[PDB]
Amino acid sequence: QPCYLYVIGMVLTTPLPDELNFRRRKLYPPEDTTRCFGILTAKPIPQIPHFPVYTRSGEVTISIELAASGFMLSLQMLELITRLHQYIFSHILRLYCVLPLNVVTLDIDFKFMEDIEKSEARIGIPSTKYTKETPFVFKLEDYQDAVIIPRYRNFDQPHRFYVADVYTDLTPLSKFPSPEYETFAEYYKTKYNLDLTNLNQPLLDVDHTSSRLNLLTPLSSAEKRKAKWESLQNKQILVPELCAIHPIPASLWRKAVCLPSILYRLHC
RNA sequence: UGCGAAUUCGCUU
RNA sequence: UGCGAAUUCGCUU
Repeated sequence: QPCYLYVIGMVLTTPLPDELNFRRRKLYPPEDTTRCFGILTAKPIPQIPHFPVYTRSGEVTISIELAASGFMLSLQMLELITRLHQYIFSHILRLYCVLPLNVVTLDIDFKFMEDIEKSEARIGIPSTKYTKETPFVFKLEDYQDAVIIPRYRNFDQPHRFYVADVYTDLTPLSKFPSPEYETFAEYYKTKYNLDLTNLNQPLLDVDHTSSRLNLLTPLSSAEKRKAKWESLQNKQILVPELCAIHPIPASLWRKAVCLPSILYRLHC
Protein backbone atom coordinates (compact mmCIF):
# COMPACT_ATOMS: atom_id res chain seq x y z
CA GLN A 1 0.00 0.00 0.00
CA PRO A 2 1.14 3.58 -0.85
CA CYS A 3 1.30 6.53 1.54
CA TYR A 4 -0.66 9.64 2.45
CA LEU A 5 1.03 12.68 3.92
CA TYR A 6 -0.93 15.43 5.66
CA VAL A 7 0.22 18.77 7.04
CA ILE A 8 -1.18 19.80 10.43
CA GLY A 9 -1.68 23.45 9.55
CA MET A 10 -1.49 25.82 12.51
CA VAL A 11 -2.39 29.51 12.67
CA LEU A 12 -2.84 31.75 15.69
CA THR A 13 -6.08 33.23 14.49
CA THR A 14 -6.79 34.85 17.85
CA PRO A 15 -3.85 36.01 19.97
CA LEU A 16 -4.24 36.02 23.77
CA PRO A 17 -5.67 39.42 24.73
CA ASP A 18 -3.93 41.46 27.47
CA GLU A 19 -6.66 40.63 29.99
CA LEU A 20 -5.93 36.90 29.75
CA ASN A 21 -2.15 37.10 29.66
CA PHE A 22 -1.91 36.53 33.40
CA ARG A 23 1.56 35.00 33.28
CA ARG A 24 2.53 38.01 31.12
CA ARG A 25 3.96 35.93 28.30
CA LYS A 26 5.27 36.61 24.82
CA LEU A 27 2.91 35.32 22.14
CA TYR A 28 4.29 32.73 19.70
CA PRO A 29 2.45 32.38 16.36
CA PRO A 30 3.10 28.84 15.07
CA GLU A 31 3.02 30.15 11.55
CA ASP A 32 6.21 32.11 12.24
CA THR A 33 8.43 29.00 12.02
CA THR A 34 8.38 26.75 8.97
CA ARG A 35 9.00 23.44 10.75
CA CYS A 36 5.86 21.73 12.04
CA PHE A 37 4.17 18.38 12.29
CA GLY A 38 2.34 16.07 9.90
CA ILE A 39 0.52 12.77 9.62
CA LEU A 40 1.62 9.82 7.54
CA THR A 41 -1.18 7.35 6.94
CA ALA A 42 -2.05 4.29 4.89
CA LYS A 43 -5.78 5.07 4.62
CA PRO A 44 -6.72 8.65 3.64
CA ILE A 45 -8.16 11.14 6.13
CA PRO A 46 -11.75 12.40 5.91
CA GLN A 47 -11.51 16.19 5.49
CA ILE A 48 -12.26 17.39 9.04
CA PRO A 49 -13.47 20.94 9.60
CA HIS A 50 -11.24 23.64 11.09
CA PHE A 51 -11.11 23.47 14.89
CA PRO A 52 -9.39 25.54 17.64
CA VAL A 53 -6.76 24.43 20.13
CA TYR A 54 -6.34 26.79 23.04
CA THR A 55 -2.65 27.38 23.64
CA ARG A 56 -0.47 29.66 25.69
CA SER A 57 -0.30 32.22 22.90
CA GLY A 58 -3.98 32.34 21.99
CA GLU A 59 -6.48 30.38 19.89
CA VAL A 60 -4.74 28.36 17.17
CA THR A 61 -6.95 27.11 14.28
CA ILE A 62 -5.93 23.58 13.32
CA SER A 63 -6.44 22.44 9.74
CA ILE A 64 -5.58 19.07 8.18
CA GLU A 65 -4.41 19.53 4.60
CA LEU A 66 -3.19 16.95 2.13
CA ALA A 67 0.52 17.24 1.30
CA ALA A 68 0.98 14.10 -0.81
CA SER A 69 -0.51 10.72 -1.71
CA GLY A 70 0.13 7.47 -3.54
CA PHE A 71 3.87 7.62 -3.01
CA MET A 72 6.13 5.01 -1.47
CA LEU A 73 8.63 4.93 1.37
CA SER A 74 11.49 2.53 2.11
CA LEU A 75 11.59 0.31 5.17
CA GLN A 76 14.58 2.25 6.54
CA MET A 77 12.61 5.46 6.13
CA LEU A 78 9.53 4.06 7.84
CA GLU A 79 11.73 2.76 10.67
CA LEU A 80 12.99 6.32 11.13
CA ILE A 81 9.57 8.02 11.03
CA THR A 82 8.40 5.35 13.48
CA ARG A 83 11.22 5.76 15.99
CA LEU A 84 10.61 9.49 15.91
CA HIS A 85 6.88 8.94 16.51
CA GLN A 86 7.57 6.90 19.65
CA TYR A 87 10.10 9.54 20.72
CA ILE A 88 7.60 12.39 20.51
CA PHE A 89 5.17 10.73 22.89
CA SER A 90 7.45 8.81 25.23
CA HIS A 91 10.18 11.46 25.58
CA ILE A 92 8.92 14.89 24.48
CA LEU A 93 5.36 14.67 25.89
CA ARG A 94 6.01 11.75 28.24
CA LEU A 95 2.63 10.31 27.33
CA TYR A 96 -0.58 6.23 12.18
CA CYS A 97 2.61 8.28 12.14
CA VAL A 98 3.30 11.80 13.33
CA LEU A 99 6.46 13.31 11.85
CA PRO A 100 8.09 16.74 11.30
CA LEU A 101 7.75 18.67 8.05
CA ASN A 102 9.93 21.56 6.86
CA VAL A 103 10.49 23.57 3.66
CA VAL A 104 13.63 23.42 1.46
CA THR A 105 6.96 23.22 -0.40
CA LEU A 106 6.68 21.43 2.96
CA ASP A 107 8.25 17.98 3.20
CA ILE A 108 9.44 15.27 5.61
CA ASP A 109 12.32 16.63 7.66
CA PHE A 110 14.57 13.56 7.58
CA LYS A 111 17.65 15.62 8.44
CA PHE A 112 15.97 16.92 11.56
CA MET A 113 15.15 13.37 12.51
CA GLU A 114 18.74 12.29 11.89
CA ASP A 115 19.83 15.14 14.18
CA ILE A 116 17.47 14.03 16.97
CA GLU A 117 18.84 10.48 16.74
CA LYS A 118 22.38 11.92 16.86
CA SER A 119 22.02 14.48 19.67
CA GLU A 120 23.32 13.67 23.15
CA ALA A 121 20.61 15.70 24.92
CA ARG A 122 17.75 13.75 23.31
CA ILE A 123 16.98 11.32 26.17
CA GLY A 124 18.37 13.01 29.28
CA ILE A 125 21.35 15.08 30.44
CA PRO A 126 24.66 15.07 28.50
CA SER A 127 28.11 15.29 30.12
CA THR A 128 30.61 18.06 29.32
CA LYS A 129 34.24 18.90 30.16
CA TYR A 130 34.38 22.64 30.88
CA THR A 131 37.76 23.73 32.23
CA LYS A 132 39.75 26.96 32.51
CA GLU A 133 41.53 26.17 29.24
CA THR A 134 38.28 24.99 27.60
CA PRO A 135 35.67 27.43 28.99
CA PHE A 136 31.94 27.37 28.41
CA VAL A 137 31.26 29.64 25.45
CA PHE A 138 27.96 31.49 25.17
CA LYS A 139 26.47 31.95 21.71
CA LEU A 140 23.28 33.99 22.04
CA GLU A 141 21.81 32.26 18.99
CA ASP A 142 21.69 28.89 20.76
CA TYR A 143 19.20 30.23 23.28
CA GLN A 144 16.81 32.16 21.01
CA ASP A 145 14.48 29.25 20.12
CA ALA A 146 15.67 26.85 22.84
CA VAL A 147 14.48 24.40 25.50
CA ILE A 148 17.00 23.68 28.23
CA ILE A 149 17.32 21.33 31.17
CA PRO A 150 19.34 21.59 34.38
CA ARG A 151 22.40 19.30 34.23
CA TYR A 152 22.75 19.09 37.97
CA ARG A 153 19.49 17.61 39.24
CA ASN A 154 16.64 15.30 38.29
CA PHE A 155 18.83 12.77 36.51
CA ASP A 156 15.96 10.30 36.19
CA GLN A 157 13.24 12.80 35.26
CA PRO A 158 14.73 16.01 33.83
CA HIS A 159 12.58 19.12 33.88
CA ARG A 160 12.63 21.05 30.61
CA PHE A 161 12.22 24.80 30.30
CA TYR A 162 11.57 27.26 27.53
CA VAL A 163 14.15 30.00 27.36
CA ALA A 164 11.86 32.99 27.85
CA ASP A 165 14.38 35.80 28.15
CA VAL A 166 18.12 36.27 27.92
CA TYR A 167 19.15 38.65 30.68
CA THR A 168 22.29 40.24 29.32
CA ASP A 169 22.36 42.66 32.25
CA LEU A 170 23.00 39.73 34.56
CA THR A 171 25.99 37.50 35.36
CA PRO A 172 26.57 34.57 37.70
CA LEU A 173 28.17 37.23 39.90
CA SER A 174 25.00 39.27 40.07
CA LYS A 175 23.26 39.28 43.46
CA PHE A 176 21.32 36.15 44.31
CA PRO A 177 17.59 36.49 45.18
CA SER A 178 17.64 34.56 48.48
CA PRO A 179 19.73 36.21 51.24
CA GLU A 180 21.77 33.12 52.27
CA TYR A 181 23.96 33.43 49.12
CA GLU A 182 25.76 36.48 47.76
CA THR A 183 25.70 35.41 44.15
CA PHE A 184 24.39 32.85 41.69
CA ALA A 185 27.90 31.35 41.51
CA GLU A 186 28.11 30.99 45.25
CA TYR A 187 24.69 29.36 45.38
CA TYR A 188 25.59 26.66 42.89
CA LYS A 189 28.98 26.18 44.53
CA THR A 190 27.87 25.98 48.14
CA LYS A 191 24.79 23.91 47.28
CA TYR A 192 25.66 21.71 44.28
CA ASN A 193 29.45 22.13 44.33
CA LEU A 194 29.54 23.46 40.77
CA ASP A 195 32.40 25.62 39.48
CA LEU A 196 31.72 28.08 36.66
CA THR A 197 34.28 28.57 33.87
CA ASN A 198 32.45 31.62 32.53
CA LEU A 199 31.52 34.57 34.72
CA ASN A 200 30.36 36.91 31.96
CA GLN A 201 27.50 34.89 30.56
CA PRO A 202 23.98 36.28 30.62
CA LEU A 203 21.44 34.49 32.78
CA LEU A 204 18.27 32.82 31.52
CA ASP A 205 14.58 33.42 32.17
CA VAL A 206 12.55 30.23 32.05
CA ASP A 207 9.02 28.89 31.51
CA HIS A 208 7.97 25.28 32.22
CA THR A 209 7.19 23.21 29.11
CA SER A 210 4.56 21.10 30.89
CA SER A 211 0.97 21.32 29.59
CA ARG A 212 -2.56 19.94 29.99
CA LEU A 213 -3.20 17.14 27.48
CA ASN A 214 -6.55 18.52 26.35
CA LEU A 215 -6.58 22.01 24.85
CA LEU A 216 -9.84 21.76 22.91
CA THR A 217 -11.47 24.05 25.53
CA PRO A 218 -10.15 27.36 27.00
CA LEU A 219 -9.57 25.80 41.74
CA SER A 220 -9.10 23.39 44.67
CA SER A 221 -6.38 23.11 47.35
CA ALA A 222 -4.34 21.18 44.73
CA GLU A 223 -4.11 24.14 42.37
CA LYS A 224 -3.48 26.23 45.51
CA ARG A 225 -0.18 24.45 46.22
CA LYS A 226 0.77 23.89 42.57
CA ALA A 227 0.24 27.66 42.43
CA LYS A 228 3.22 28.84 44.47
CA TRP A 229 5.23 25.89 43.09
CA GLU A 230 4.62 26.47 39.36
CA SER A 231 5.02 30.19 40.04
CA LEU A 232 8.45 29.81 41.68
CA GLN A 233 9.54 27.52 38.87
CA ASN A 234 8.84 30.24 36.30
CA LYS A 235 10.52 32.86 38.51
CA GLN A 236 13.74 30.80 38.45
CA ILE A 237 16.81 32.34 36.78
CA LEU A 238 19.09 29.79 35.11
CA VAL A 239 22.80 29.71 34.25
CA PRO A 240 23.47 28.49 30.68
CA GLU A 241 26.77 26.71 31.59
CA LEU A 242 24.68 24.54 33.91
CA CYS A 243 22.01 23.75 31.34
CA ALA A 244 21.91 21.33 28.42
CA ILE A 245 20.15 22.49 25.24
CA HIS A 246 17.42 20.12 24.03
CA PRO A 247 17.66 18.99 20.39
CA ILE A 248 13.95 19.81 19.84
CA PRO A 249 13.66 23.58 19.35
CA ALA A 250 11.24 25.55 21.48
CA SER A 251 8.89 26.75 18.70
CA LEU A 252 8.27 23.13 17.64
CA TRP A 253 7.87 22.07 21.27
CA ARG A 254 5.05 24.58 21.31
CA LYS A 255 3.46 22.80 18.37
CA ALA A 256 4.11 19.28 19.66
CA VAL A 257 2.03 19.88 22.76
CA CYS A 258 -1.08 20.43 20.61
CA LEU A 259 -0.66 16.92 19.25
CA PRO A 260 -2.60 14.93 21.83
CA SER A 261 -5.55 17.29 21.40
CA ILE A 262 -5.47 17.02 17.64
CA LEU A 263 -5.24 13.22 17.41
CA TYR A 264 -8.05 12.84 19.93
CA ARG A 265 -10.17 15.16 17.77
CA LEU A 266 -9.31 13.15 14.62
CA HIS A 267 -10.14 9.76 16.14
CA CYS A 268 -13.70 10.85 17.05
C1' U B 1 -0.73 22.38 37.87
C1' G B 2 4.40 18.23 39.79
C1' C B 3 7.55 14.92 44.17
C1' G B 4 6.60 14.29 49.31
C1' A B 5 5.04 14.96 54.77
C1' A B 6 1.60 15.87 58.62
C1' U B 7 -3.38 17.04 60.54
C1' U B 8 -8.53 17.13 60.35
C1' C B 9 -13.20 15.67 57.60
C1' G B 10 -17.05 13.63 53.47
C1' C B 11 -18.82 8.91 50.40
C1' U B 12 -19.74 2.20 51.57
C1' U B 13 -22.80 -1.50 55.69
C1' U C 1 -4.78 0.74 49.73
C1' G C 2 -9.72 3.99 46.24
C1' C C 3 -13.24 9.10 45.02
C1' G C 4 -13.16 13.90 47.19
C1' A C 5 -12.67 18.37 50.73
C1' A C 6 -10.07 21.52 54.01
C1' U C 7 -5.65 23.06 56.84
C1' U C 8 -0.60 23.38 57.73
C1' C C 9 4.62 22.26 55.96
C1' G C 10 9.33 20.17 52.87
C1' C C 11 12.08 20.17 47.64
C1' U C 12 13.44 24.71 42.67
C1' U C 13 16.09 30.43 42.09
